[PDB]
Amino acid sequence: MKGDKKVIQHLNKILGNELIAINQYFLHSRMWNDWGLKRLGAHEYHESIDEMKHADKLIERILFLEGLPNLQDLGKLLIGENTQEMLQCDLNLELKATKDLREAIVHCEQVHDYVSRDLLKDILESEEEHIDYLETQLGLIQKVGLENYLQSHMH
Amino acid sequence: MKGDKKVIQHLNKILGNELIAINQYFLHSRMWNDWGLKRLGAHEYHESIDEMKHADKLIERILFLEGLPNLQDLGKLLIGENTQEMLQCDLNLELKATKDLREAIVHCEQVHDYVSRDLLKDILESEEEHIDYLETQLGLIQKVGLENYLQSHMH
Amino acid sequence: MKGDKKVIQHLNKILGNELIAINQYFLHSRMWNDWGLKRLGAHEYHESIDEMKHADKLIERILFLEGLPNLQDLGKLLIGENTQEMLQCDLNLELKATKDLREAIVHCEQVHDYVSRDLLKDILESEEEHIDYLETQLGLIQKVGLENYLQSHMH
Amino acid sequence: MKGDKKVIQHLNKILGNELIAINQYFLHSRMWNDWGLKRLGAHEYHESIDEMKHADKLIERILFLEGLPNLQDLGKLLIGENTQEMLQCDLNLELKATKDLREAIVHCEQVHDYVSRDLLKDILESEEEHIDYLETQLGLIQKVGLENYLQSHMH
Amino acid sequence: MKGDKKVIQHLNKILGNELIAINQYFLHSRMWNDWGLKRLGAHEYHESIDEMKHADKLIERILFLEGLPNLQDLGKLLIGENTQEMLQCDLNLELKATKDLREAIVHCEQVHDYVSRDLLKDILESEEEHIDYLETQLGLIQKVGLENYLQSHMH
Amino acid sequence: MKGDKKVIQHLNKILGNELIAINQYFLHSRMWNDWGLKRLGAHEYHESIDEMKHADKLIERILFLEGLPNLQDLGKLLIGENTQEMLQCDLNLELKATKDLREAIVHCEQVHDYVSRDLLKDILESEEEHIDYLETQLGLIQKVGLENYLQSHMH
Amino acid sequence: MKGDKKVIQHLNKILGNELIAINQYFLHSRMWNDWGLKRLGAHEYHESIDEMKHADKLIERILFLEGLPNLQDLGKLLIGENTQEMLQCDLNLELKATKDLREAIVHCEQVHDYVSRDLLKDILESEEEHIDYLETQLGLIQKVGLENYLQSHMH
Ligand code: HEM
Ligand code: HEM
Ligand code: HEM
Ligand code: HEM
Ligand SMILES: O=C1NC(=O)c2c(NCCCc3ccccc3O)cccc21
Ligand SMILES: O=C1NC(=O)c2c(NCCCc3ccccc3O)cccc21
Ligand SMILES: O=C1NC(=O)c2c(NCCCc3ccccc3O)cccc21
Ligand SMILES: O=C1NC(=O)c2c(NCCCc3ccccc3O)cccc21
Ligand SMILES: O=C1NC(=O)c2c(NCCCc3ccccc3O)cccc21
Ligand SMILES: O=C1NC(=O)c2c(NCCCc3ccccc3O)cccc21
Ligand SMILES: [K+]
Repeated sequence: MKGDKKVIQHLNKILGNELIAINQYFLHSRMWNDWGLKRLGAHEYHESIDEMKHADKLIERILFLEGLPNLQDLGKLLIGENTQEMLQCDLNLELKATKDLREAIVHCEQVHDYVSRDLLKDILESEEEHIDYLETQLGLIQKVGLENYLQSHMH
Repeated sequence: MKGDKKVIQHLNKILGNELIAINQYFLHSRMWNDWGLKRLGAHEYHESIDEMKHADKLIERILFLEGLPNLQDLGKLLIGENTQEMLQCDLNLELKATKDLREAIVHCEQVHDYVSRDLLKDILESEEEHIDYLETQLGLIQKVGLENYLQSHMH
Repeated sequence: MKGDKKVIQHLNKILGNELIAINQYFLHSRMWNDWGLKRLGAHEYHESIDEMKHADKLIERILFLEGLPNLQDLGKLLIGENTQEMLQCDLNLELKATKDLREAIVHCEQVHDYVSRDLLKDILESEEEHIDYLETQLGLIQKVGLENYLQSHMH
Repeated sequence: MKGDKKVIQHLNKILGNELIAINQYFLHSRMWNDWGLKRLGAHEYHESIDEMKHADKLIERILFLEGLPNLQDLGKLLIGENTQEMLQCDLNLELKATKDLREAIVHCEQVHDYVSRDLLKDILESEEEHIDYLETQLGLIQKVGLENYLQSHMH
Repeated sequence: MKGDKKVIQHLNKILGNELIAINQYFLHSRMWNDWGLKRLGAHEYHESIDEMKHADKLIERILFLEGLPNLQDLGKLLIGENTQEMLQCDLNLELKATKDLREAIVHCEQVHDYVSRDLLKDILESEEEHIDYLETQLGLIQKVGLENYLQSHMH
Repeated sequence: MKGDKKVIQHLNKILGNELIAINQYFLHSRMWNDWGLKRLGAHEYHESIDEMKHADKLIERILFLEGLPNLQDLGKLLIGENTQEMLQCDLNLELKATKDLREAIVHCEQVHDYVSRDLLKDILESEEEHIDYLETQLGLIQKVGLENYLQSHMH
Repeated sequence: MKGDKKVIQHLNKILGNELIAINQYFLHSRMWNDWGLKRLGAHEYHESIDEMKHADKLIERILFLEGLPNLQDLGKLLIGENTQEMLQCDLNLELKATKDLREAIVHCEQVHDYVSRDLLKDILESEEEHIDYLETQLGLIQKVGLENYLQSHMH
């Protein structure tokens, strides 16, 4: 079904953000696992899987709308060097992601692509849940101290 | 069954205390959850539900006694701004509630409303267990330190 | 995540409506139970629980958006003196509630808070289901007679 | 298998009657549900489902006989404005339907299309069962009074 | 609940489209079954059932909004004379249906009938899935050849 | 219970047709199996069994009517040399059979042997279902091509 | 555990190949699903998952050897425009990948990193199995014809 060209461009921009997030979260996960922080490793793994599922739905929607999904261009990974920085890098990426998602919904609404809007709204709900998780972790570090925070994410 | 007017007023006062406690504990629970202190959030949720059940029984007794249950007037909620203050706020509320319960039981005994007395005694037992919980948490904060106390209430 | 100040104000207004509804439906429920109209009592009890669940979600969303949920201010309960009046009072509250939901949805849409909009839309769907129920009961009283209507809600 | 042209014309007339009945009964069902008369709504829904199944068998038979099933022409729906009129409108439609079935069976017999006759006989048995139901409901309204009758069909 | 008069007109227009699709898809299904293409027949039967379920939700919404559901007027069925034409007739119908759905959603949004919008968005999601199915089938006929395509839909 | 002489002659003519069809379908079944077209062979096998059960019911009715069932005379088997001819030979036989069934039913009706008519009507229904199967297979061969048709009947 | 610098460079080169393959196979899979070739889509999906699992193990080994896994640099995807091209693009990519694997194994052997060698050998076995699958599919296209090959991958 021939989709709106700018919708397809917005979907490819969202897709591009998810592809960054897939790799950043996967690498952060395996770093935390290598350091023995396996509760962080596992949670971050599940965050990377969630982004994979979002990218899948985006690819499927783009193809249905008769566009070409861009899996070639990978933007800049934000990789931290310690736990606090890694959480903050994930948070910075998610804040960029939700900004782009909102702008994409505005345009879907304007050209009456209500099904694409519903898909992006669902993704936005998942990203806002990730932001909640990230902000909460960063706050816990301040409340319990870094050493306790890390201790609590070993097992 | 026509109840004693002053018994009904005592029951409405106790109901009023429960209505404050329902909201105060519910808000505290959701604050703790938002901060990632989910074991405190879950416990405080169950405290709120318990107050809801007490309020239900008070409403039912008042109606049986042909009074009007007062769900309109809501007293002052005592909301803390950190874990220590929230616990102390709950405790201050509970100490007021048990003082009022004792006065109501005296009156029920004087007018021979022994069934209303039995209900209030059951509520008093629940409120004293809540006091025990609260005093114990505040004491644990002193024994293990605040960071450890919060750490133990994350998951 | 820093939410829009006016969205938070709208969410607190919706929450305020739910807090009224909780108490009004709960009292109407216990009145109907006291009168032996237990099917009305049971249905109104479940209406009150539904509003409790909506209030919970509103409170959680407000805190996530870094606002303060208002559980202190309780508006005017509309309590009837007989079954017909009680249902109409519920219906009057629900019509106020849905007007406020529609205005809050408008504002969420305009600041691109599409997750808050989706939550409010779900709550609006529940409120229109309650309106349907309430309108239908009032119509049934006219079709079958008050004595039959009440008879069918004894057990 | 090449069927008798006039048989196919009869079958399309019966089909036309079923198509009216599908819509008439389905609308009556949903009107009754909207009014809170859900037992009436459920029974009328099952009547609509029955006509749908008859229409299916007629379409299949017409196609086997190398005719064209007519699903384009929809005759006049008879919609009541109250329970009594709706039942009478169903009954009036059924009495026309059984007259057309009898005339179709006469013709199937004359041209030795014994299988089409057997199908129509089965449909006629169903329509007579519906006539029994409808006459019985209209009689019950007289024996128990409209208010009781409707009361008995709320749940 | 007093609905917007123009929302109700839109809902009756969408319902009119569903009524056409019910009949068109049911006839196509029984044509394919008669021809021995039972996988197509079964798939098209389920499409017809999906439209029946949409029509039901539309009728119920219109009645709740205090409008009259129009089941009397039936627009033009697009019936093909071979498999390729039947799929293209279905696709042409669906493209008109989704155009009308978008226009209806615009109006629901403008008068704040967000529940009607939600129902129409769900239907649109179902219709776009049907468009995907149909476009894919017509593409497969080109890729594998008509003879193979029909072979794969016999059993 | 002594039957009408000419009814018994009709039943014996029908029985004679069924005896031809038993052997013709059984041989066709085993030819297809020998050729590796086992799905055709299995379906034709079940057609032969169907005719065996019809013959059984005819034999039992003739004996009950105190006639002698003719299992001695076997008319001409129509054996094809390839799939299309075999199906056409089956169809030609079925069309003679249904013509004979119709004449027999006319006579049963004239002499008021309604039970024999009902048995012949049931057999006629099965024979018209076989005609449908055969016409449909001949149509599929045209639509998917003989090679694909046979391919789909190998396993 | 401090790894050989050149081993880690080899491991990142193999990882880069896996990252290309993940994306190329995932897109090919979703292209085939969009075209209705679901069996090709599902098989290609499992190939993409396989490469994801290989990339994970390489990431984990690089980190253990105290190197930095390179998830930032993504080489050129080879995307076909039809089924034959897509299979040949996959095969071209696999043949480059196995050449790189062989060179990395040579170097692991020379510096006695026998566990890295074993990991790469396991990956090489999986890639040779993919080469087997792809060569076989391309030959089947020649043996059964493209239309039959695609027909067999519809369901
Ligand atoms: C750095 C790149 C990637 C890595 C290391 C990776 C890793 C993984 C792993 C380890 C799994 C679990 C497989 C299993 O054991 O079942 C997985 C699943 C999955 N991946 Fe990826 N992946 C990557 C990129 C992608 C991309 C780009 C996509 C889509 C565009 C994607 C889509 C999926 C899907 C749909 C699943 C299945 C999730 C489920 O339903 O369980 N992945 N991935
Ligand atoms: C008059 C004030 C209230 C009364 C009498 C009341 C009463 C009740 C009762 C009797 C229950 C059932 C508990 C059980 O399982 O035994 C309940 C459940 C619940 N209440 Fe309340 N409640 C009140 C106010 C509130 C408020 C203000 C909130 C939220 C802000 C709330 C949130 C909940 C929730 C989330 C549940 C459980 C729902 C579920 O289990 O699905 N309640 N309430
Ligand atoms: C106003 C038009 C119609 C409406 C609103 C409608 C509605 C429905 C609904 C709600 C169902 C139940 C679906 C389920 O839960 O599985 C159904 C089933 C069905 N419909 Fe319709 N329908 C309509 C017209 C038709 C027509 C014209 C036909 C055939 C000519 C038809 C044939 C069927 C059949 C065969 C079933 C399956 C019943 C069963 O075996 O359970 N319908 N319909
Ligand atoms: C060429 C002549 C015939 C052949 C090759 C034949 C073959 C068969 C076969 C292979 C079976 C299945 C047996 C089993 O269950 O293992 C069967 C069943 C049967 N046959 Fe025949 N048959 C022939 C003629 C007849 C005749 C002339 C009659 C009656 C007049 C007859 C009546 C039956 C019946 C009643 C069954 C049982 C079917 C059931 O109810 O499952 N058959 N036959
Ligand atoms: O990342 C990428 N996404 C793409 O679509 C792509 C390429 N496309 C070639 C045409 C793919 C195509 C052809 C026909 C029909 C539908 C189709 O989808 C090439 C390189 C990299 C990328
Ligand atoms: O918080 C409140 N509690 C109440 O009872 C109430 C009101 N009463 C109206 C008559 C309640 C009533 C009428 C008839 C028989 C028994 C009854 O119990 C009004 C406003 C607020 C409140
Ligand atoms: O309601 C309707 N019923 C119909 O058959 C019909 C139409 N016919 C197209 C030819 C259907 C057909 C074509 C070829 C072979 C066998 C066939 O069966 C057109 C419009 C409306 C209707
Ligand atoms: O297709 C049709 N849809 C309709 O509603 C209709 C008719 N209406 C009669 C009054 C329906 C009605 C009456 C009282 C209360 C509520 C009501 O809803 C007449 C003919 C055809 C149609
Ligand atoms: O197919 C057959 N059915 C039978 O009943 C039958 C036979 N019966 C012996 C009675 C012989 C008989 C009875 C009445 C009148 C004339 C007669 O010559 C013998 C061979 C074949 C068949
Ligand atoms: O694709 C990439 N792979 C990487 O490692 C990487 C970056 N490294 C930051 C340091 C990660 C690190 C820090 C301390 C200790 C061990 C560590 O492992 C930066 C950008 C992109 C990439
Ligand atoms: K083939």
